[PDB]
Amino acid sequence: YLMKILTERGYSFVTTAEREIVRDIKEKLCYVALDFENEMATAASSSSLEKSYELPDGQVITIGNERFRCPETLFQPSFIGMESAGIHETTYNSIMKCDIDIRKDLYANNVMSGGTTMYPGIADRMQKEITALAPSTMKIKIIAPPERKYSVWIGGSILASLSTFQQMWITKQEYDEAGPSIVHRKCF
Amino acid sequence: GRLPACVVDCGTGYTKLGYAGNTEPQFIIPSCIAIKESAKVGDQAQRRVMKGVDDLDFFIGDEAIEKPTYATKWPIRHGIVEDWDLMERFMEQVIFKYLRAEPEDHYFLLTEPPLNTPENREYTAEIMFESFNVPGLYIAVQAVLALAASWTSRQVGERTLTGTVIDSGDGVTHVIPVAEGYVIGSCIKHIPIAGRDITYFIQQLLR
Ligand SMILES: Nc1ncnc2c1ncn2[C@@H]1O[C@H](COP(=O)(O)OP(=O)(O)O)[C@@H](O)[C@H]1O
Ligand SMILES: [Mg+2]
Repeated sequence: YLMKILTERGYSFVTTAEREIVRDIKEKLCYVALDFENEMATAASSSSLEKSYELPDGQVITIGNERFRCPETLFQPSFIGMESAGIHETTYNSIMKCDIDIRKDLYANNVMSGGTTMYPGIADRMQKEITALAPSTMKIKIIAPPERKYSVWIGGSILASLSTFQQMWITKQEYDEAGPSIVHRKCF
Repeated sequence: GRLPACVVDCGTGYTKLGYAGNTEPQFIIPSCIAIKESAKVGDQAQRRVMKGVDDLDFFIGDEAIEKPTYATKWPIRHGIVEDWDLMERFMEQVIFKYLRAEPEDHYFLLTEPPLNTPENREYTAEIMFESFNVPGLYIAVQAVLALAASWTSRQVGERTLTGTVIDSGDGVTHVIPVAEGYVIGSCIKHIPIAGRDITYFIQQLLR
């Protein structure tokens, strides 16, 4: 989507090398917007939001509304044409499908991880959206550790270090015996 | 009309089974044992703890191979055994279903590899005397049984006690000499390679 919009601005990128270039650009100069309409209006007064990036060839590209447009696709999947809902709606549906009593605990604890959730202000927007959707009688807290990129690896290392897990492994005697249908039964 | 005793030759591979005073081991089945285990994760503080009667909900023998929803888990590994609860379950299943012998009025002889540690024999004997309440028990190395069976080769009437036996096994093959009934204790060696790792190599090359 970022490539498609960068085309609408006037900059074209098709091949995979420019795909990596745009990936870096997004990694460096993208952020989420608390209010979409207010940000668009302030963009109408485009004198303090535009930023410049230096390409390998030396060309300079000026990026304005695209900084806070592409991340909004997460909350508005309709931009790409997908008939689904945003992350906030999906999390609300998942928590609602759970039992009533555990809903309080789930609201009180919301862990997030992955490389797509490092955009500044994402936690605040998610908190605001969840509180607006959820009843306004309790407290909703968002926890955003600054090392969520490698959280999965750290958890795997800690789990491996656990003494009790030294026996849950799957050995080769196992496989000597049957097609790996054994991965599922167990080891899950 | 005294009842015959019971003869069992347990081991890593196909476990021989049958009664004494007979010329053919009636039952020869693998050591494969089923269990209703699945995927819990808490498996080192409650190995199984099957609720209700699900604990005994497991098959045994050749019928246990064709059950594709449990786990085929061999209890024995070249003599030494890690968990012996499966062994006890197999023993009760065999004695009741297959042999149909009452332990309190029968004598059981068991065979173990020569390298079996004293602890395993002591604890299995304790388990037998406690649960099965067998009036009598006896455990001996399998070499002498092989020597006695070897008499049938030729000239049974001609007593020949001397010799030596190199027996095979699913995970062990041992060497034991006999000197007119009395074997030598220090002249015994244990070979780890056996008829199982051979098949492992075969399949590894074939793959
Ligand atoms: N005719 C055969 N040809 C090749 N291998 C055999 C043959 N019969 C048995 N075996 C092998 O010998 C092993 C069984 O030997 P055995 O001593 O009866 O097991 P255990 O040690 O439990 O008594 C099997 O694993 C099998 O692979
Ligand atoms: Mg053997």
